[PDB]
Amino acid sequence: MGSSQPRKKIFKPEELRQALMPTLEALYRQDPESLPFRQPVDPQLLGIPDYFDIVKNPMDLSTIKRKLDTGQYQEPWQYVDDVWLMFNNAWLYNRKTSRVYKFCSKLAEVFEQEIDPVMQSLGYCCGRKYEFSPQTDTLDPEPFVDCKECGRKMHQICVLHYDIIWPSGFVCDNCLKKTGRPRKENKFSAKRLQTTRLGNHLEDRVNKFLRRQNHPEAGEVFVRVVASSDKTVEVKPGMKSRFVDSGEMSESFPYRTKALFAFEEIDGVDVCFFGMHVQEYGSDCPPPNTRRVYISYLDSIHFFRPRCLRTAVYHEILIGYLEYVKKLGYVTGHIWACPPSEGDDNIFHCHPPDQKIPKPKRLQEWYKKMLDKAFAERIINDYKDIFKQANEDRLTSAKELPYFEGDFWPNVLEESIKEKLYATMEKHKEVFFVIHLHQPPIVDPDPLLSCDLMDGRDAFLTLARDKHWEFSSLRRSKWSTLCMLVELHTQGQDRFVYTCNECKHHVETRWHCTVCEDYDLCINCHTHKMVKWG
Ligand SMILES: CC(C)(COP(=O)(O)OP(=O)(O)OC[C@H]1O[C@@H](n2cnc3c(N)ncnc32)[C@H](O)[C@@H]1OP(=O)(O)O)[C@@H](O)C(=O)NCCC(=O)NCCS
Ligand SMILES: [Zn+2]
Ligand SMILES: [Zn+2]
Ligand SMILES: [Zn+2]
Ligand SMILES: [Zn+2]
Repeated sequence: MGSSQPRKKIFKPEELRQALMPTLEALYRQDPESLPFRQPVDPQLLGIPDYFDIVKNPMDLSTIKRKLDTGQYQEPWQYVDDVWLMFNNAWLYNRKTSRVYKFCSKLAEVFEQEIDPVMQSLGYCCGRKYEFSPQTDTLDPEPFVDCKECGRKMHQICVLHYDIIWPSGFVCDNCLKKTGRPRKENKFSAKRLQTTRLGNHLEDRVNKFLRRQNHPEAGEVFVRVVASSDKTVEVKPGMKSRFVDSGEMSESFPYRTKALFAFEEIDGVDVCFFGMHVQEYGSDCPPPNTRRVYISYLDSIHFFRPRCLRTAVYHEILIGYLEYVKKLGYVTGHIWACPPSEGDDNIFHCHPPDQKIPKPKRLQEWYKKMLDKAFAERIINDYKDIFKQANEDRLTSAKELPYFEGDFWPNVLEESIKEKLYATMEKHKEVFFVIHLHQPPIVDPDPLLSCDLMDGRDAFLTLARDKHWEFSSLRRSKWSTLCMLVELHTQGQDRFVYTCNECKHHVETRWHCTVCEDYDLCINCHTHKMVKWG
C-alpha cells in the first residue's frame, strides 16, 4: 500500500538517542522503583505462571535501552509507545494496592514530566499515550494527525485540528513559522454563533460582573441560545381520564423550550463550561401553567478560570435569566433541584472523574444561595418551597399544580390512580422551589432557532458518545467544544434571509454596519462606515 510524502522529517539513530535517552535514564535513576523493571519479568523466578497469558507483549527498561542503542526506533513515538507498554503491562497485571503497581505509578509520573519537554523540542505535542474512557476489555485510542510538511504525527486533540475548519489539511505551527503564514482564523467560534437578546442579556451581565471583580486569569464569556422551539406537553393517561375529559384541564399545554450554553476563552480557544434547558409557558397557556418558567436541566464542567469565581458566574447567569423573563412578563419560576443519577450525565458526555457531584442537601443550599442573591438585587421578589407555597394559598386538586414536561409530579400523579398523595408531596419539599418574580401579553422578541442536536438533551449526549467528545479534561473539553461548535455552525437546520433594516425589503447585495449586531442598509439609501455584503 502506497501514498506520497517527500519532505518528511526523519531522525537518525544518534539524534534520537541524544534526545530520548536522558528520559530513559531518569527512569533508571528511580531507586528502588525501577528495580523490578530493569529486566524482563521472569515468571519462573517470581512464581507467577499466569503472566505471559495476561501480558501478551512484555517490555522493560533494558529492552528499550537495547532498541535505543541498535537504532530500532525510527520515530520518537515508537520509543514512547514502548515505555508506556511497559507501564501498562505492570498496571494491568498487578493489583492497584501492590508495591510494583505503585512503583510503576512513580516511574510514570517521572516519565510524564521528562518526556513532554523533550518531545516538544523535537517538534511534537507531548509524549503521552491517551485513550478514551470506557463505554458500555478494549479502550478506544485518541486520534492523530500528520503535518502535511513535517510528516510528524501529533495528537489531534493536542493541536486542536479539524479538517472541516481547515480543509487544506493539518500544518504544524513551526512549519508555518517558516511559512510566514499564521494559522488562518477559526471562524466557527462561540462569539460568532447567532446572537439573541436573551443570550446578550446574560453574557453582558456576567462580563461586567467579572470586570467589576478584576481577575487576571478570567477570560471573556459568551452566552448563546443555541435552540428554541415550540412544544406541547400532553397530560398523561391517568390524569387524562380524570380531568381532561371533564374539561377541568386542557388536554395539553404549549410552551417554548430554549437551550443555551456558556463558553469562556481559555488559552485563546473556546471552552464550553455551562449548559441549561428551560421551559417557558406564556400568557396564552391555560392554568395552572400560565406565565411560568421552569429550569429543566442544568449541567456544568468545572474548568472555568478562575475557580474561585466559577460558581458566582453560574449564579449570575441563572439570576440574569430571571431578570430577563420577569421583564418580558413571566411571573413565577420553578426549580427542581434533584441531583443526577449515578452514571447519568445531564448535558455533557463525560464530566471530569474528580468533579464533585453534589448531594441534594448541598444542591439545595446551592439554589438557596443563588435565590438569596437574586432577592437582594431586587430581581426576585421572594421564594418558597413547594409545600409551604401550596398550603399558603390552599390547593385541593391535582389540577392546580403546575404541569411540566419530564417533571416529577406528573408521574407521581400517573402512578397514584392505579393505587395519601399529600404524603407523597411533603417528603420531597426542599428539592422543589417556587420563585416569585413579581397585565399585557408576553411576546418573545427572539426568533426560533431550529436545532435538532439541542432539541432536548439526548441528541447531544448521543452524538458526543459516538464521537468521543468527552469533557473529562481541559484539553479534551477544548476539543469537544471545538467540534460542538462546528456542529452548531454548520448542521443547524435554520437558513437566513436578509432584510434591509430601513426599507423592509428582502436584500441580496447590501451595506452592513461595522458596529451593530445585525444591521444592513440596502444600497438604495445611517451613521457608520459600512462595507458591502451578500
Ligand atoms: C450545580 C453545579 C452547576 C454547581 O457547581 P459548583 O458551584 O461548582 O458547586 P458543586 O455544588 O458542584 O460543588 C461545589 C464544591 O462542593 C464540593 N462538593 C460537591 N459535591 C460534593 C460531594 N459529593 N462530596 C463532597 N464535596 C462535594 C466540590 O468539591 C466543590 O468544592 P471546591 O470549591 O473546592 O471545588 C454543578 O455541581 C453541576 O453541574 N451539577 C451537576 C448536575 C446537577 O447539578 N444536577 C442536575 C440539575 S440541578
Ligand atoms: Zn499530544
Ligand atoms: Zn510540520
Ligand atoms: Zn484568585
Ligand atoms: Zn432598502
